[PDB]
Amino acid sequence: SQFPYSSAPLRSVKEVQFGLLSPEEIRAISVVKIEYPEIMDESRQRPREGGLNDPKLGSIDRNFKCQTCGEGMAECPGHFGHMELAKPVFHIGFIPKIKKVCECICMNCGKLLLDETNPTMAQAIRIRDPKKRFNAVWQLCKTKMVCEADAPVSRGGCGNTQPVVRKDGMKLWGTWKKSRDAQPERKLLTPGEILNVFKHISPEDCFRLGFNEDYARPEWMIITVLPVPPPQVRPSIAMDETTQGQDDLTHKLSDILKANINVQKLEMDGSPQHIINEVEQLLQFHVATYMDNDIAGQPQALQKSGRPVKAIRARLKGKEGRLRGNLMGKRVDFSARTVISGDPNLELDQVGVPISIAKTLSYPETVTQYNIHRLTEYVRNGPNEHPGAKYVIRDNGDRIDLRYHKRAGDIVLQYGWKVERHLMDDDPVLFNRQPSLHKMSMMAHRVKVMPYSTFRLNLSVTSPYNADFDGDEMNLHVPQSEETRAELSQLCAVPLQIVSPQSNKPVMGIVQDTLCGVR
Amino acid sequence: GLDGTQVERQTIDTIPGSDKAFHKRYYVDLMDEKNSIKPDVIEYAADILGDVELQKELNSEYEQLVSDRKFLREIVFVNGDHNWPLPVNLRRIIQNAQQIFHLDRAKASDLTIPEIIHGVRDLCKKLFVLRGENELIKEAQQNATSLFQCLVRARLATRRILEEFRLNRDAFEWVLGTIEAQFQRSLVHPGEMVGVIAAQSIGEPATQMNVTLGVPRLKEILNVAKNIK
Amino acid sequence: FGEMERDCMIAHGAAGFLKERLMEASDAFRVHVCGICGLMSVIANLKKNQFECRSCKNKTNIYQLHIPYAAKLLFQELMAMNIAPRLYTERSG
Amino acid sequence: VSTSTVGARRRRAKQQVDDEENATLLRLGPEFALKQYDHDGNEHDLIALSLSESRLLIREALKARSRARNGGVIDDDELAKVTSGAVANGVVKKTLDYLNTFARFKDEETCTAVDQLLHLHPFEIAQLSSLGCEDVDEAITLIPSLAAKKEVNLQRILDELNRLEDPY
Amino acid sequence: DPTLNKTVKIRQGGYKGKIGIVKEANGDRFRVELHNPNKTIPIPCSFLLIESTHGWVPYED
Amino acid sequence: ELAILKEERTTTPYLTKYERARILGTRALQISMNAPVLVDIEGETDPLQIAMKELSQRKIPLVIRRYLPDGSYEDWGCDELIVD
Amino acid sequence: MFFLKDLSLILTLHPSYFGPQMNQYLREKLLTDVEGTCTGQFGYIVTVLDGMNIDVGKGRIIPGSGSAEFEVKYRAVVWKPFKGEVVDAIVSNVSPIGFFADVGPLNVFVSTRLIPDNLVYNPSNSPPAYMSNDELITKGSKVRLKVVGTRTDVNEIYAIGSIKEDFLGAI
Amino acid sequence: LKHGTYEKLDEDGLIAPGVRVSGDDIIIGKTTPIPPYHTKRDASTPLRSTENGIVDQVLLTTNQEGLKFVKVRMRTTKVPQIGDKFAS
Amino acid sequence: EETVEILFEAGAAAELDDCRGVSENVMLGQLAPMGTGAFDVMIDEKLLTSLPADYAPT
RNA sequence: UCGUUGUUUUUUUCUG
Ligand SMILES: [Mg+2]
Ligand SMILES: [Zn+2]
Ligand SMILES: [Zn+2]
Ligand SMILES: [Zn+2]
Repeated sequence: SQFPYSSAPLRSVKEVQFGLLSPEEIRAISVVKIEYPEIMDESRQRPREGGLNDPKLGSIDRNFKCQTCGEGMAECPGHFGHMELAKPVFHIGFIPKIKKVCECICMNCGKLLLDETNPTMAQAIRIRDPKKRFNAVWQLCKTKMVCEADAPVSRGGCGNTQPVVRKDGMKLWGTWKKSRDAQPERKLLTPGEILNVFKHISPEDCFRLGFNEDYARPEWMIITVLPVPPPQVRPSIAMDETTQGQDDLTHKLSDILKANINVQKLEMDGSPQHIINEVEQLLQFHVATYMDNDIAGQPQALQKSGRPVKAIRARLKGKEGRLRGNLMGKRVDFSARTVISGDPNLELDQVGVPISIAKTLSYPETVTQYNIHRLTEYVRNGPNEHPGAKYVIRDNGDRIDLRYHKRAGDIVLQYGWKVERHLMDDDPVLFNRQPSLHKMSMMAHRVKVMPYSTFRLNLSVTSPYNADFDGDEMNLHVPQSEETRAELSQLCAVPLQIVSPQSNKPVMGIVQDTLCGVR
Repeated sequence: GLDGTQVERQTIDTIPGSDKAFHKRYYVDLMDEKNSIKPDVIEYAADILGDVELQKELNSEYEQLVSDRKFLREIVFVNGDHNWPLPVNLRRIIQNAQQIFHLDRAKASDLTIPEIIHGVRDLCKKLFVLRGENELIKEAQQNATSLFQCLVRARLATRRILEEFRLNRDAFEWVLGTIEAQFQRSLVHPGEMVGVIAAQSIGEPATQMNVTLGVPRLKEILNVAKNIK
Repeated sequence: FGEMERDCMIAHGAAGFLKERLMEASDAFRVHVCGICGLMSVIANLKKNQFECRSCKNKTNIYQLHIPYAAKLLFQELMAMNIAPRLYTERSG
Repeated sequence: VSTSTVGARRRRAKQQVDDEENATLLRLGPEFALKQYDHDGNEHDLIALSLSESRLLIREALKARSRARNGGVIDDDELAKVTSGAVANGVVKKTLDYLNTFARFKDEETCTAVDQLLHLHPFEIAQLSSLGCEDVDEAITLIPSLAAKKEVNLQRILDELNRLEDPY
Repeated sequence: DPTLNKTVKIRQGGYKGKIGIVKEANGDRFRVELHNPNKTIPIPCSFLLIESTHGWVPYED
Repeated sequence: ELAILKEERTTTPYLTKYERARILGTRALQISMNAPVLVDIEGETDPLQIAMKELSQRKIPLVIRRYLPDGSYEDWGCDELIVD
Repeated sequence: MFFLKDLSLILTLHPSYFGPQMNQYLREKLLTDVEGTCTGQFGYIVTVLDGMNIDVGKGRIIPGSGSAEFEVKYRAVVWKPFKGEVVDAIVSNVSPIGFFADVGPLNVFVSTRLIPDNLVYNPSNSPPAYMSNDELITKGSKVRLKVVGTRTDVNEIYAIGSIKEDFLGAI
Repeated sequence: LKHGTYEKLDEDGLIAPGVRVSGDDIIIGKTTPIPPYHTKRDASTPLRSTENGIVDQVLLTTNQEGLKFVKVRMRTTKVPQIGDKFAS
Repeated sequence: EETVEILFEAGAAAELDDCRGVSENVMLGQLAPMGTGAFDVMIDEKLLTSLPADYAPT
């Protein structure tokens, strides 16, 4: 409802397909090329196009509408931008997998070290699971020390003894034992070299290795074009009002851009194979850090403050991360927290709500013939008087703030409209105590507005909450629809939780003074 | 298929007790009147005596009870414990029946034995848990309610009904109806996220707490430690 | 609305309440997707009522979704992470 | 907004040239495949109808709908006014006039005769039914999809279509 | 209403003879905070004594 | 194909609590936003009370579609489900 | 050449329209809103088959909105050109850059470079028309042209006719 | 500018002691010049929306750097009531 | 656990998630297949035909 | 003249 209309049909997701991003697709979806490292045009507003703050990416300020989609803060989801890397670089997360893939295939012919002739692999291919099949294939291929030139009818092999490779941090060392004994001429497997190797792999080995032609194509495990997230993903913090600081991602992206430009400038002049090496390793380092900043056995990139950087992996992991910080759990609206107090004169499922909270929280209500008069009375009562309403919502979603509407007498409700009345008697409202060990730790009560500023409970229902009136606090979550009210009333009503499925016994009972009195 | 909030600790009558006691309590006799149903409590006492079809029906019932006793005492509860959670109180249902119809006094019942046996047996075949006609479905249905049916037979025995309870016809019929309804009300509901419920019910007690026992033992079990302490 | 609260709500099986309590009373959002690539790159201009997935050159197979804004954000890192989670409103098996 | 009957069709790594609609080379797109499936999944063959039989079906359906609307109680315009909407009315009148002014068969009996004559890929046969030519030479010259098929039988079918040609 | 943010007293009601200052004046009902406790109260426009150049003036500004 | 014919419907005939809650919520929502009322009302203004009153009479035009684990499904009319 | 196909539409009924003959209400709404709509995948939606026995199935209730979502499947016949297909045409008007030709619902443009040379524009002839050897083109006159460019504009396709090839012009 | 009201502010940008205040009441008016008229932006210090009291004593002086340095001390009385906490 | 590791493995293997779990639909803010969301509600017309004649939709 | 926005980052001592 609150969303503006769209002609596109609305549906619900059903399947999420993973996979890597092909460079050509990256280019296709990007709307601009990011080349200039300095974010700001001339320190006089209108940041420079071609830089990290390109307005086509998406507007982040209210008064500017996105040059690409034409929407404001409401809808503009941020529009990617690509960036071309001069030199192919490893993708940090896929180093061990790339190592295993290289082991399983040839260095020159670029095919599996073995054919289907071997019965072990002949069976291994049949395994439907890509991951287990890959595990078996690696077990059966890492043994072969040499890529044979002849079928174990030439197999098309290279004949070169397949090198033994041992990972070293950000770099890969391949060890060859050349023809009885020779000097081991190991060397650093360059990302571009392996990329060119992978480009020649046929679909047969691809699928045999558990990969996919359309979605997971192995050479895509090496970075060539780095997409650039819009400003939304990396918004500009405001240390104090006017002065806005650069999010760590902004610094990291600008640094990678500078380094990439720098590599592009070595080839045109004296590049004595040692400036090239260190500089490209530096570029690899910033790329890896911007992708993850917790690599074992290596020092950690830092800001000039000395604090370690905020890599995306760090963002996602941890309790504070997205999954456990804003996806499963999230701070919600229409709640309240306060102190509790016993009150023997409340029925079991009732609950005392301080009047101020009742006046503050609100539950939308639709306008009908059965309530038109009552709702109109509420509206006349104003938001500062209880009972009374706070907002009126039109059929099209237009809101009315009754605080600033001096002309409330000039309002006549229309059927189908929605009124956010105060939290009135008999309403069903959830009620929780943290921690919520077991499902009895949170039930739905019936509201009964009372003065003073504490929630009130029937002394019996503490038992399930394991709560005492010595300063404990409990939360109150209000529904915001009619169905939700139905579920709360029918599934989470306190009376329906009297018997606990844990031990098929009653959970609440007579406690404290009532018990010692009845005895 | 029983929801965790619809069971109670009841005693299965047939499990404990000596062979002599079981015989004396459940076994009917028509040839020896010293071991036959008391006449006053039944209006048709004279009719029953010296009959055979009644005798064969009641021998079948007693055989079913003996089979139940042997089955439970050998297979299910070897130690002999006879108190186990099960759905539907029977004591409470019976005493509700008694109060409702004022079954006090020594009024002779008007309830024929074949009525009793046929009603009980029919009830045993109506406690639906799975509704399907597949051979496998029927076998599973029979397997599921086996213990509960054993209990029902242990309770609604002819001697017990006609002496200790003295139900009339209406009371017995209402009891059967109530048993059916209560059982059908005591099943798990499709969609119940029983997994989370089990998780919470198992975790919560641990919070309230030469071999090692307690939290360390539970932690060892959960991780499947190969070499426990 | 911590995790354990989510689990408690599941326990009672109050699905719709959990759904709205994590969308409507919190960071709701709407987006558009291309039904071919299954990405979120559709160029939508509502007042121009025009849409396009440039990579697919598509202008008719377009769907919109209602998802938590944090979900959109996570997907945006993941694309920025060189991983493409494609969303399809249909099952293929 | 308007739905289809074919599902999936996600992105594919290996593309094809067989997309842009072509009658000569028979690239009809994925929406007119060789053997399609209907709403309920019953195997249904592709259907293409000549101008005359399309006119017959359109006219009969439109008049049936007009009768149903009118509750118990024929020309293109009066068969075009049944439709509602200015744009819908215009398009239906124009297409009905096209059917009238190019349908090679008009009445029920002539259409029945030609259909029985006609009743291998359905497209060529349907286009042959819709396309009338004086001789085999012209039929092949205007239709490049049947120049070489090792089974001609165009001359007799063309002569039949000619003999059923109504006087003008 | 340009008559906001001016000290106003009350003449009839339960808070008779108390000082205060107008806060919101949407119309026909003035919400004037009370100086003695930490609370605000509403009161119609007819039950207010307005501070002015001379003494206290009823609602005739 | 996916639907199961009325004669072999095997699921429990009763009405599960979850079905009860969903039906009540849906009906109340519908009524509360200008929908027809299939039964008379005497003095009750709340849509949800109206919903339970309607259910108690077995007068609800809703068909529950139960999805079996495989994917096949059967459908029950709210008029034919035994409500406790 | 026309196609007969099975087509379906998605309907979202407000609950205020909950009554016995909602089926017929949806049927007539579909009839009203289906015709005259053109798409690049199917084309000119002109007619509907079985306008009285549409099988709407069973509607699905949308949660969170309460509206009834209907998968209205049906059968309809519609038309759309394809390049490499030859069908006669009817001219409608005349312009310097190519005489407009209305092939039924659509209109045909002709390039200035895909027209016979012996045929020239003569506004003096009354009514205006083009002349040639034993060939005369006028509104409502059967003219053969080939359409090989199909650039659908989502709302109305753009077709171009050429009369510069053999056995092309007016029969 | 802040949604509250500035009326209790003096002409010198401060609020005098002995006056009453409340939530969303701007007790200090500070304006920052906008980097290039209408080149000024607020830097006020509104009172916490959930606190009320009586301005008690305003302290005005110069910081280490000679810039004007202010401090405002509001006071109020807390009446014991329901919900409070006590302990022997 | 080990979120980024799982995501990397899935991306490498192009794993497909059917969105028939609980946590999935929770993330995507969809009615989970459970509790009140373990079925679907279809509006019938066979029974609604029984409405009196003046109940016909406009 | 509706409209009308207010930081992050850590660390700390606390509450149940
Ligand atoms: Mg406590
Ligand atoms: Zn934008
Ligand atoms: Zn090789
Ligand atoms: Zn796309």
